[PDB]
Amino acid sequence: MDVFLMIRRHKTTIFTDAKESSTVFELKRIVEGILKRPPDEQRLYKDDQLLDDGKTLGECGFTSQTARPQAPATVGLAFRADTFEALCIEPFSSPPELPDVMK
Amino acid sequence: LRSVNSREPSQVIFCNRSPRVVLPVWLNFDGEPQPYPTLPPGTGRRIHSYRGHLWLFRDAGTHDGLLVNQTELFVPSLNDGQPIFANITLPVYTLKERCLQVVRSLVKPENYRRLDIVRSLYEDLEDHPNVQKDLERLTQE
Amino acid sequence: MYVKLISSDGHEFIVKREHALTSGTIKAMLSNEVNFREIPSHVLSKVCMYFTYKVRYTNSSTEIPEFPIAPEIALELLMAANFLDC
Ligand SMILES: Cc1cc(CC(=O)N2C[C@H](O)C[C@H]2C(=O)NCc2ccc(-c3ccccc3)cc2)on1
Repeated sequence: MDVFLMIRRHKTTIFTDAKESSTVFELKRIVEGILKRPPDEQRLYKDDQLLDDGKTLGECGFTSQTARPQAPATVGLAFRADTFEALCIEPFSSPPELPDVMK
Repeated sequence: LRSVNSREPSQVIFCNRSPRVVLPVWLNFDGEPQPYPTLPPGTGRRIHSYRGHLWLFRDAGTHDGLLVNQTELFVPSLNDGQPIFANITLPVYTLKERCLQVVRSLVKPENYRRLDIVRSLYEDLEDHPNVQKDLERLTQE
Repeated sequence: MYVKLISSDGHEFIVKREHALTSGTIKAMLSNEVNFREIPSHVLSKVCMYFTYKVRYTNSSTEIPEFPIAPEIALELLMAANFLDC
């Protein structure tokens, strides 16, 4: 099974998919390959909860029902290790008002 | 672009595998689209048709095009035993058409003019999808 | 393999090249990175979702789901979609 994700950090958002059965550590390899920075220099999260390297993305909560192509789940990414920065994700821009034309 | 009047009975199953209320449409021996009763989402219907006849399906409220067995038209084949299976599904719409669909379905068409976007988009919103249109399109092939 | 699409407000979206080559505009814009002076983040994230959706579901019998759009976003999405040609 593929799961579809947004790996997110600061103003960085990566779109990628992965097997339900691949590991949190394997996701970090993929990030490494993209953001050019080693797995030990990075932590991953769902919501606030820090993820363990040897757990699969399934075990971590990312599943078919839950991480669909058109509605990928978010994985929080954090950096630096001689001290970890705190998980921080710049929110997206807000949509305008709504035109009163909208019952 | 018409049905063949073979008079060789054919049994079909229309399954609506789509979030839309489906409108089946049989093309006449002349060529006029004939509309048939509608199918709620998920729901099925056992159908009596005939070898070599033409069908196509649409959203019944808005006439958005749908796919049957991956393609645009459906022609009941040699029936062999067992009823012929017609799977009705959303296409992957372009993101533009998709946006048109949503916007059409929220606004009254009177008020399209009052939407602040380019003018060309205003034309596109009015160019509603429709059978006669698509039959002209589909015909040229 | 990946390209970067930056939104009007700075957010950066990293996406597979072929996902991105969905859009002929982008095709031409790259050919790497591309800045979108007029597409805000809440728009360009939806766009990338549709790229991932498109690549997933095109050429599949495996019943397809509705690509959802919130009303608030519809207009901006329509405008980006028309520009990007996709
Ligand atoms: C001889 C002869 C006569 C005809 C005209 C005709 O009987 N037709 C044209 C199409 O092949 C279908 C067939 C027909 O009308 N069958 C009766 C019918 C009635 C209702 C439905 C129906 C479709 C969707 C939903 C709920 C009902 C289908 C077939 O064609 N060859």
